[PDB]
Amino acid sequence: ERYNYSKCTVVVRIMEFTTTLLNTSPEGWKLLKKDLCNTHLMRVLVQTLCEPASIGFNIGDVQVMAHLPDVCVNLMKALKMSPYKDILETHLREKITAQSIEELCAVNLYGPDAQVDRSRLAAVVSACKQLHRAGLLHNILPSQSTDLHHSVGTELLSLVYKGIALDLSCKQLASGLLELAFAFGGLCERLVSLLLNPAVLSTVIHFSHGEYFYSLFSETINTELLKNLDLAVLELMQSSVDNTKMVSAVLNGMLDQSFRERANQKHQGLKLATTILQHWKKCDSWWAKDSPLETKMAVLALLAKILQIDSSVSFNTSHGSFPEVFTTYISLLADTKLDLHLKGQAVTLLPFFLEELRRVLEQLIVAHFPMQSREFPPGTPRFNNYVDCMKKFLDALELSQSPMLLELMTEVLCREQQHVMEELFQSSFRRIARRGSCVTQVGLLESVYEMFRTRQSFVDRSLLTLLWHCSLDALREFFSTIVVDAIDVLKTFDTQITKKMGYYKILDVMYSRLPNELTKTLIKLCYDAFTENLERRRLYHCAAYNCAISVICCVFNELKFYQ
Amino acid sequence: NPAENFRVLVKQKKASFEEASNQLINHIEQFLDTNETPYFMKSIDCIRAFREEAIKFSE
Amino acid sequence: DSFPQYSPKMQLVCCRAIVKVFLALAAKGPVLRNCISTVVHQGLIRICSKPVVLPWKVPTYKDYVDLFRHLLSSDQMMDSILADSLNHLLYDEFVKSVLKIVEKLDLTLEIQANLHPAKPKDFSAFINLVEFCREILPEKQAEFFEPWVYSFSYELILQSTRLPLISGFYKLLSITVRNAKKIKYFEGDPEKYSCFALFVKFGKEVAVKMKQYKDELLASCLTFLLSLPH
Repeated sequence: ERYNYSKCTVVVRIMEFTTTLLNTSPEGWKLLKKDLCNTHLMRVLVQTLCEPASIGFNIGDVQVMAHLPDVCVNLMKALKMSPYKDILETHLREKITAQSIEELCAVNLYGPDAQVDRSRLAAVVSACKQLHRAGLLHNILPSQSTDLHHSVGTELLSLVYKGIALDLSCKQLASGLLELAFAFGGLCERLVSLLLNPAVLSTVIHFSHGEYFYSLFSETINTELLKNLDLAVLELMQSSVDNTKMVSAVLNGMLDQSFRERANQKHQGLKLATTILQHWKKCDSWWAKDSPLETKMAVLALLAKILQIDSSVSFNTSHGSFPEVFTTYISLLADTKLDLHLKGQAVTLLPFFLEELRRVLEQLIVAHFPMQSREFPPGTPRFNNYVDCMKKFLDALELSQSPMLLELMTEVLCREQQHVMEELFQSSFRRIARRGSCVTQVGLLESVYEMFRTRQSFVDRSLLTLLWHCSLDALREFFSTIVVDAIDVLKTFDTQITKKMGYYKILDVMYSRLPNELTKTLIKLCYDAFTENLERRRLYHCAAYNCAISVICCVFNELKFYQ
Repeated sequence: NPAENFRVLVKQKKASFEEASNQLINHIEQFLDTNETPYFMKSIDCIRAFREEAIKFSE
Repeated sequence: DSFPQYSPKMQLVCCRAIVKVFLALAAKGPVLRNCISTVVHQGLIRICSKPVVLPWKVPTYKDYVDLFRHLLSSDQMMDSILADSLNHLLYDEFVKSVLKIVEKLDLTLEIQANLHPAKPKDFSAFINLVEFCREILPEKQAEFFEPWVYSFSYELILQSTRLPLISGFYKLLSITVRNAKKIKYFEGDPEKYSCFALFVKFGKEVAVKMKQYKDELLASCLTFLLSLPH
């Protein structure tokens, strides 16, 4: 063991120095490499790199072997910038010229039958991938007679097909030959074509095979196949008329992969998703009464993943394909044959974005329930759809918290008391009032004011949260905004007094928060309104004096309230 | 939405169903506080359906 | 996630239902594999996501191992269902999940001979998985691990090279050597001799490096070692 340690130490030192002899001494001093003359290195270190069984065995299995791949690539590139690149290419050619695979296609896989053959296969796989990383993709390779190297794909397909009617060791060996296939460029289109295998399984169960062969290494296979960004994907979506499970699967694979590959650049995946988004309308056998309802929510979900992955601002307005896919979404909205649940998932994607949008909003929200949900008993499937749907609406708006959606939703709940689960409604209101920019919150306030025109239940079902959890900058600036909007509005009769109550309930809190120059004027302008001493009269007294209690908070809080 | 509920109820059991009559009364009148005409058109459509359903069998 | 916080009665009902649905999805091969992979992966994510405290309410790791025991002892229902392998698949996919998740661990840290854990959440995940597997590993043999132990020892030695600050390495490898000498991986295959040499080199180098280590670590280091077979 110590002797092999010394051997390997010498080997690494001398081979690093050999790289330098190519690198630190370029073609100008390649004659110093000629001092190696015969360079038994060319015939022994190649063995060592392809098989550490040639430095002994590299027993101990330490950092040096993990260093072997990158420094082997280093040495091979140094040879490439050295005149001996052809010499070493020939050397490895007698070391191997795809001779091994011609028989190692029959290593009796799918079980612990013979594995040392698989061990040597993995070693040569590693050597081939080092060559690939050292630019020796097809140079050292005796490239396929065809332009595409079937010599991996078709054998892998046949074995993975027959040898089941599994082994994770065989799985990682298949992965290794997969990277070998990846070293063969241009195969991507062939992999696309073949991977659409309708060949059903043969046993209890029967299902097409190529899909599952992909799924085995789904992520790596997607990584290979999507180097062809969309051309292969375009070819697929030509053929995706019947099968989407394959294409949807590979979509989500690279979708969550663009997520993972955000550390370097997600804009690669962003470009890919945007491009295929453009390349949507070239196949539209879906999203209408032309695909399975299953497939309809499937494309729904895929587009949802796209919308999440790209910035929502990207194609919330016409940015290219935003018209096409946006209109598809609009169709899906009009595609009202959904289950109310499915309609809720359709809703989830609305905050991604112009009046036409609001118009479809109303024409959709109408078709759920006229005014009441208690008319639909609890536990009825319709009721459960209703409650999940209002949950979806609450969260989607909470995301968007646009004044429009907000008012639409309030009008929806402004039908019956506690029929859209107003507790969660107001909780979302608390969560959005704290949320949103001051300008956004104030615009929400303008919306609630205008919809203020029982004639009081409107504001009464959506006010405390705005009055309380919006920041006292939006709140203060809206106070300044509606100073006059309240001064004027100071001044059959049921509607009038409902409006008066709304004024009570708006004005009290905005006083109680903070106090410009119309102070005493406004103080009189409110007390006179209170000052008076059917049940609307009791409501008058209570509301007016509560507002008076408010207007005591910062002024006339001491004593002697100008009697 | 329950409009068609009681509509199919009356046109399956073939009775005047003054209870369903009051149900559709609720369905149509629910506009006093509401200025949203879409409710009004939906409700008039459903009550036209119930008008011809009254025409149908016995009411 | 709902399984914890249960009393034993409905907790047992839940585990029985879990094994029943596991068999049901097992009937669907591709569904079996994809479903089990995903659920075990994410469940382990949640379990290791459990935080702890320096020495209804927060759920505990302590219960799910009992579910795994039921997994290993769930014949009483699968026989009846098949009337109108199990632990094989359980052990397999558990190994897959636990190893794939160990691979994730990013364990940056500093000293500020002090120590500054820069990935404390990763530390919590690691300790959670250590505790759970130690509640898990001891029963089952290397029957569906012995092929794995090679790559295991390998990658655990690797992580030691990265960070030689994990008592879990020879924790798993303590139960591993237990199972190996239980099956006598030693016989005086190339994997056999190579993996023997792995044991030898790893044990020797840690046995000399021990001098650098401290309490609750160097003690874990010596326990870590002494498990190593004759």
